[PDB]
Amino acid sequence: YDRAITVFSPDGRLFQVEYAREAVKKGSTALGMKFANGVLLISDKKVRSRLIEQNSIEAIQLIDDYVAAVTSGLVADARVLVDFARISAQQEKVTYGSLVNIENLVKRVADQMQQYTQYGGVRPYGVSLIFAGIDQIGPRLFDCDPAGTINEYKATAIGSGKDAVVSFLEREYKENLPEKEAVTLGIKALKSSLEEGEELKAPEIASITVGNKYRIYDQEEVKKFL
Amino acid sequence: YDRAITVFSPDGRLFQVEYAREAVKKGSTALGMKFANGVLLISDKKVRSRLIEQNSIEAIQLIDDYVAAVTSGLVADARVLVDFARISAQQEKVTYGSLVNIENLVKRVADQMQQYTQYGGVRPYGVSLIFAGIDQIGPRLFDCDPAGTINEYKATAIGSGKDAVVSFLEREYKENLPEKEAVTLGIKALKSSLEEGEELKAPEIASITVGNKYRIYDQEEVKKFL
Amino acid sequence: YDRAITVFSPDGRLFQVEYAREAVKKGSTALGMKFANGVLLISDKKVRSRLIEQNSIEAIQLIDDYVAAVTSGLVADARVLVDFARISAQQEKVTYGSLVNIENLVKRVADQMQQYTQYGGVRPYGVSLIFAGIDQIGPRLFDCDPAGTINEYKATAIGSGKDAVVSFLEREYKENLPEKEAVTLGIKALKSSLEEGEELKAPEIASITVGNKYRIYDQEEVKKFL
Amino acid sequence: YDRAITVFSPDGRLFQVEYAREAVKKGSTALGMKFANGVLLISDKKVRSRLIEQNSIEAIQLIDDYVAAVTSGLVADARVLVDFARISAQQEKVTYGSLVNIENLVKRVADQMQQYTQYGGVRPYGVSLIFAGIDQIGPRLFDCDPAGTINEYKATAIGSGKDAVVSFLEREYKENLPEKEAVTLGIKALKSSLEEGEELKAPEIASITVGNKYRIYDQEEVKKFL
Amino acid sequence: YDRAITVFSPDGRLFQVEYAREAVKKGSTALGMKFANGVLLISDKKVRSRLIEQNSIEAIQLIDDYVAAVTSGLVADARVLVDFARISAQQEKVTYGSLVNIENLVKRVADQMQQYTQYGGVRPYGVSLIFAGIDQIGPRLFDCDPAGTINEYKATAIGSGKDAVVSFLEREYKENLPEKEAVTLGIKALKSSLEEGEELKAPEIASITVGNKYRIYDQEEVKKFL
Amino acid sequence: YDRAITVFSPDGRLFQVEYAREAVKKGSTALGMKFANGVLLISDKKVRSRLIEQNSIEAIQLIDDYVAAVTSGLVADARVLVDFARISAQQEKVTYGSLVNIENLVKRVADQMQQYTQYGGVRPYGVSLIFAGIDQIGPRLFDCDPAGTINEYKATAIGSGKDAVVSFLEREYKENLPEKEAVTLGIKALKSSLEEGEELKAPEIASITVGNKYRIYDQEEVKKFL
Amino acid sequence: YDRAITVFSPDGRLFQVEYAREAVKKGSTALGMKFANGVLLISDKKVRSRLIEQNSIEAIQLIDDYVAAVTSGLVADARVLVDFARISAQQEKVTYGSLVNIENLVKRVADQMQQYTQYGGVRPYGVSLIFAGIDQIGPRLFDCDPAGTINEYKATAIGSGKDAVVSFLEREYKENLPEKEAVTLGIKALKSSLEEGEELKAPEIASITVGNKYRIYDQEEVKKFL
Amino acid sequence: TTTVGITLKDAVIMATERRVTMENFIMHKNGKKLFQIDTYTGMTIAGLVGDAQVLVRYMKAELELYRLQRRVNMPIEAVATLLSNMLNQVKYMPYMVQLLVGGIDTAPHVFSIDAAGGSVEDIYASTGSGSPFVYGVLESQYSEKMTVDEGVDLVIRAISAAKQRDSASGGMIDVAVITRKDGYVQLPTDQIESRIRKLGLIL
Amino acid sequence: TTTVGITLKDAVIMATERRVTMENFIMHKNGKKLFQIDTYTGMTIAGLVGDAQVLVRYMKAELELYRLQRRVNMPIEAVATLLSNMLNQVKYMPYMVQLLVGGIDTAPHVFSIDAAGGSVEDIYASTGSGSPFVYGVLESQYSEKMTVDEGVDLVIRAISAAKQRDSASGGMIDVAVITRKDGYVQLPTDQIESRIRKLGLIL
Repeated sequence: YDRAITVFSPDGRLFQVEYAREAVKKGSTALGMKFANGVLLISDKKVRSRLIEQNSIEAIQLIDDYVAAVTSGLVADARVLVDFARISAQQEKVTYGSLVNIENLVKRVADQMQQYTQYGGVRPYGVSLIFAGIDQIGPRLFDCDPAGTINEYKATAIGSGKDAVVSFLEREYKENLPEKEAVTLGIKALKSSLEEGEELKAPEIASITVGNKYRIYDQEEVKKFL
Repeated sequence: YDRAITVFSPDGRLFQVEYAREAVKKGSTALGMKFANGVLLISDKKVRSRLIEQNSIEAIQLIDDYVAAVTSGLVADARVLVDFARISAQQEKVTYGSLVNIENLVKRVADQMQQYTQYGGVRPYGVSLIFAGIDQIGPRLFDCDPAGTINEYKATAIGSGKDAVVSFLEREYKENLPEKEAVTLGIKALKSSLEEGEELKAPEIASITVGNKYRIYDQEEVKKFL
Repeated sequence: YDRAITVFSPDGRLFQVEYAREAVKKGSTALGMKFANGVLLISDKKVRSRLIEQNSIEAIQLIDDYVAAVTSGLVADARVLVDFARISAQQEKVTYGSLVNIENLVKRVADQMQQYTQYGGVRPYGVSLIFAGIDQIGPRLFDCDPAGTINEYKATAIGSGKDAVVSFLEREYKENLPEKEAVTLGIKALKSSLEEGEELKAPEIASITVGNKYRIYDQEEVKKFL
Repeated sequence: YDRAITVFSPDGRLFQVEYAREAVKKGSTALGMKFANGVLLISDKKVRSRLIEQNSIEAIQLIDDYVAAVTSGLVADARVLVDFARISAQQEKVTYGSLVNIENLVKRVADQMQQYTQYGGVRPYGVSLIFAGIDQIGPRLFDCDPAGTINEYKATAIGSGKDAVVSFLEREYKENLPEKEAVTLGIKALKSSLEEGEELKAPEIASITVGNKYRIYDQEEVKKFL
Repeated sequence: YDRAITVFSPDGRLFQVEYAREAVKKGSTALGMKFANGVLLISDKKVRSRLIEQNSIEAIQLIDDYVAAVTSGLVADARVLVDFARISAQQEKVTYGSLVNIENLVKRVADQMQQYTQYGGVRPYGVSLIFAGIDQIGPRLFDCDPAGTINEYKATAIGSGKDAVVSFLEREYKENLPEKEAVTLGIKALKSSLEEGEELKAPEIASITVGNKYRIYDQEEVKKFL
Repeated sequence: YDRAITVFSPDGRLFQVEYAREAVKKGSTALGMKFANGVLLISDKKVRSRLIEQNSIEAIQLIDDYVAAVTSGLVADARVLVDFARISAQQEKVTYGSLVNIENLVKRVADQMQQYTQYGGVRPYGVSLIFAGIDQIGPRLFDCDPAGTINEYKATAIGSGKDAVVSFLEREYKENLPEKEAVTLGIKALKSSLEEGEELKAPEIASITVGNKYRIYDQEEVKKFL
Repeated sequence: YDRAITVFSPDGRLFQVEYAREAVKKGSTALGMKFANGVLLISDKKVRSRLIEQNSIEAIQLIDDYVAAVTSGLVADARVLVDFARISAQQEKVTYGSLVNIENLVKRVADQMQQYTQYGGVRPYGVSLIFAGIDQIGPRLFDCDPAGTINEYKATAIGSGKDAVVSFLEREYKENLPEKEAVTLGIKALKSSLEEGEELKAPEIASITVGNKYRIYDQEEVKKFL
Repeated sequence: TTTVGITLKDAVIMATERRVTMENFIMHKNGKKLFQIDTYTGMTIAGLVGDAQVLVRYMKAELELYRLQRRVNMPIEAVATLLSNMLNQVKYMPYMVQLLVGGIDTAPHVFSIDAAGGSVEDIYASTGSGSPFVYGVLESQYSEKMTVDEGVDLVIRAISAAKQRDSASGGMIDVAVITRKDGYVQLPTDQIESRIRKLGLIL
Repeated sequence: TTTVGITLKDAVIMATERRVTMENFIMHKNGKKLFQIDTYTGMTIAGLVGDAQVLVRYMKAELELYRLQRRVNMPIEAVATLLSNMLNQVKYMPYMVQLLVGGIDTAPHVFSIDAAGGSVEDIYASTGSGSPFVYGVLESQYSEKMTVDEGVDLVIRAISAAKQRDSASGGMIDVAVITRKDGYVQLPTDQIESRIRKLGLIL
């Protein structure tokens, strides 16, 4: 109908960018939340076969030593967009000397997604991401949308368990929270949704507290909170 | 019908630019009005969930210390267009030394929107904005349209409550008005429309008086006028 | 049918450029006429709401101190094309030292419109303009057409009241005429057409006499001729 | 059918270039003929309203002091193509010092028309022209076609009265002819066709005799031959 | 079907290049043949009206003093392609000092036609040509095809009387032949086909013998062989 | 439906990239596995006719002396993509001095495939590859997908016998394994699938152990394990 | 269906590249085979009319003094692709000093064909070629496919008699063979297929033995083996 | 360096010396300055070594592509015109080389092309540092009525005088006579030693 | 600096010294100027250090890409022609380097390429500041009938004379004999010390 390249609807809809949002609804679930002095990111990692090199596939990826990202949607678009975010953070390190705002970093990536929402001859990025980290302002937690829409959260989700996890977070989130109870609350969120295949697995989870660099857990530590 | 890229109608209509106007009718309401020696901008901000970082999402955004903007429509197109307006104001600061006309600034942004109204291979900007601020001429209040149409007002609206708010302003607006009664009239306008979900919330609202720089209210001050 | 980008008809028509002409038939009416030693331009200005900043919206716009223009059609295309005419007049001031022919100025703008009549990937300019002013040759009054067609008149119209006004001018125009009786004849023309909503309003009207610069009336002077 | 951009037919037709030829059949009639030591061009000029500035609209336009052109078809495409012919003649004056062949000049313009006959993304030039003037070879009279086809004549026509005028010329043309009887024969040709609205008007008509420059008649002289 | 830009068929056909070949079947007939020490080219020239400047329209056109060409098909594409062949021969004169092979010259022109057979966004050249002349190798006679196919002949045809003439040549051609009997055989070929409108006319015909330059006949000489 | 260039679905599918995955399902089967201190790649090679130069067609192709690749899908796209991988490995040798990560090499090739998944005017690469080799990290075994999706394995397959081989590997793979029993397990995998035409043939198979360069078997050695 | 520019199928097919393969099935047959110390290429040449300059049309064309090519399919695409192969061999002579691998030469030409298999806005090359010659490695015989697929043979065919000739070669080919019995076997292959019009003709045939340059037979020598 | 090219009745004889310097410092006692550029024409080298070898590679390339496409050898005026166009399309980043192409197409030719691309026929030509010595002996001893053997003896005497009187010239002379009947043939070094020992130019 | 490359019967021997300056001021007493450029050929370095290392990286790159694509080693005339084309495509922003590539494909070769891209074979070649000393001893002592051991002893005596008589040359000599049977092998430093102590060139 030319409802198949990014142009407007009979009533106010971009059908392709919608269709990208249902592409990111078909992905793997992941979430994140702020705690008392930092922010976490937990992805579900559902290592399906035993032949997959469990730990070496990573969906929580680092953009800097002071911004991380976990993604959901088409995984190839995800990898390309995360690499754009990495080189953009490096551009801001070369230009200004430091990454003073993480909001600038999510805004440049989201402008990149708005362009392929705007122009024809190309489809939108069918991928959604959440960014987390501390800057001069403090702990920040963002979200990104196939249109390039950004919103800032105290806690958010993405993926197949978007809505179920966001309902649990909408009920049971407490703003200032020690790190241990925070990752416990996050795992309970990931559980309640993903325990419909009656299994969770060991998830992957990273954290920062303001002042320190990045710490991604190992295989042994996450099973204590599991 | 190729009624899906910006070309003309069987009778004098640009169907895509229409479809962008019904896209900006689906947005969040916002309005603005001049008062005795300045101009205000009030956005509704309807912070839906409790996980949204209430004050850090801002729809009244500054283009300069002497021009501000509140937007409505697709929020990604909004952010990209507002950043274009910011760098255009900075171009005029580099070239001429000061921002002597705010009408020049709305006209350049509106030419930017007319281009993507004009050319194929790309959709229009599905976003509408109002610009407010003082220049050498004095207080000015503009509007912007998905075609790039600009009109100058003493008071205008945008968003889902376009028509209801514009009806209240059409009846009850007084031209020269002290700032307090002006923001009270603006909140009554925002109320009468948005009190159909039987709630308003604390809105966000900024003001200038001619001579001073920009002042965006805090959370506590707006509830006194609420 | 590919009757939706500018290509030829089964019999000799450009359907898109037609569709642009019915877009300029949907506009606001405006007209102009030569008098004994100059030329006038009167636009209807129908200030609909009371919130519109009546005098600050101007549809008679200056291209030079010695060429003016009033436009009709899509107002965004109008503003972009008028700005092109302004910078083209300034190019001729840089290159030749003065604007010796106003016909050169209307021809460059009309070539600009012919291009977007000619090429695909873009729609025509859905706008019509009349140019007026004196040059070395004397008083000239032109017209412009969505195809880029120019014609020179002693008096012409444009807009919703194209045909009614042109019928009145076809009957009652006198070639050499003092300025006062000229603006009276122009207002009678604007009346007879636009008095179908049983109102006219104060119109906007400018004039030149050969030798002097530009004079746009104020609000008080036009009501004496009204 | 994609029979609406310039590609080939089920049997050997360029449908768009046809459609341009029926666009030039809808134009105003014009003709030309050689006489004993030169060539003439007569356009019908049917000044419809009294508000048109009768003499200042000219369809016989000069390309040089030693080549002229009268056009028929879409008048905007006509003006753009005539300006191309003018600057091409000026290119040959800069490069070679003089315009030694007028056939080179019609061939460059016709190559320009063949390109937009050849490429997609753009329509043909819906315009036809005849070129006339003397060169080193002598008096020449050409024709041009929306495909870029050129043919050389002793006498030819163009416009709405193509066929009727060409029938009269096919019967009653004499090769070597004094200028007065030549313009009389041309007016009889223009009459027999255009006297179906039972009026002709004063036409516009120019002539050269080999050795002299260009002479376009005035209003008074043509009515003696009328 | 996208059988309207040059792409492949359900079985091995280029429909547009076919449609160009039926466009060159609709043209004017022309032929050529080698004789004992050279080669001739005879075009039919059917001067239809008496107003056409009989001798000045030429379809046998010179590419060099040592290569000539007669063309058939769309006459505008013909003129553009012949001018390409002329400037290519001049390029080889600049680069190598002489036109040592005429096969190189037909191959470059045929590569030019293959490109517009290959690419989209443009139609093929709907024109066919035969090239004739002597080089270092000797007398050569080529043919060209809307795909860019070249074949070398001792005698060939092109145009509306392709098949009838090629049948007569297939029966009655003798390889080594004096020039007079050669042009007589060529005229008999042109006759047998074109004498279906029960007329031939004076044709146009050129010849070279190896060692000499180019000789195009005059009006009087061809009627002796007619 | 424009479900024939890479844009999104009514529900979250890229139909063209799917269609490329069923294109790589139609290919020849190939697999690979890590062993105790290295990794192997075995392709089926089914030399169909006797006229094919059996050993000179190679589907296990070297990208470096320390990365190899076996491919499946469209063989032309395969060869072009493998050559891109070769010159990319050489770029990293020029820039950094050595190929320190093989994951970087698969990621650049996969970004190359994501681009033609992303843009219109071009189809995706209808090819899948597995990369194998040691780097500073150790033995790695990757896979590549027509979208550009990469996954890391201990053992994987590709081709017509994707699913049957992956089922056998899912049951019977042991992680640390001497090279001889590893190639025996790989041949049993290739057998169980490809023994549906009741034949296997001699396959082609290469191996590395960490520290050494590349060794592709000869014809005699593989038949001992067959 | 957009199954008329090169994009993927509902199941794993490139319909345009198929359609190019049935275009090369409609061509003239040609074949080649290795012998004891070299390789031959025999084309059928079926000189249809007597007016074709029998020996001067050549389908076995030289790419170097040490690589030759015979082609089948669309003959214009053939000539353009063979000229690309010639200038590519010359590039390798300028760059490396000699043509050390003929496989590099077929791979570059095949990459050229893969590009127009890959991109839209253009059709594939509807042509197939076989390359033959000796390099440092020895005698090589390749094939090329409208997708760009290459395969190496000891003997292969192309054209209308693809399958019949390949069946005869599949039965009766002997690997090491003296040149005389090799060209006899090749002619028997060409016979068995092409003797369905109950005629063969004199074919054209070339050979190399390793160490010597190129030898294309004359008309008299091939009839001894006929 | 010194090169020579002599046109006689039905043959054209070209020879160079073989010594490359590349420094002051004669570095290579056996270079290659005489190149077979097509089946019936050759080229000598008397300029900068790298630029000259790139010119030889390009001319071998274009003349072989020529013979392959058109199936006839390129004329000598055509190859020297092509070489002039190449040397004159880039003259403000020029090739510092003095070229001398010679061959036979229907008549024996030798042309001389400078670094700016000026080609001009002469019956005998020479390029190089030791050029005026071979022009002296060719001016004093050359005859257009010579045979091929008298011509190649004149060539060897010329290059021998240039080696005796010039520092940059030296090494073993390689001579190649190109005629229409036998094609481009280069004389073996034992035959050239035999001609030197016959003419009495060895010490 | 000084490099040397000697072709004998079925082997080609190349060696450099190891001293980098980079200033006047000899800065690095152990450099690397002899590089294995493919499995049967190597390259020496006697110019500007940075430009030379970039040339070595590009030639390792193109020859490994070559061996991977075509599965055969590149000939020595082919690698030196490629190197000449690279050095001559940019000569007005040139690489100030003197190269010397040597290896074996069907016969042992060593070529010498200057900064302008002029490649020319010789039976022995040398580049560097200490080049004329090793050309003196190679001119006085070289024989084409040598064995590999006599050749590497000649090479060590050459570079030793250049170290004794030249300031920019010095450091421990690294020598690598490339033959067809054993491939590119580089002699260990203890063996080179043993040859120096045997020949009596230590003090």
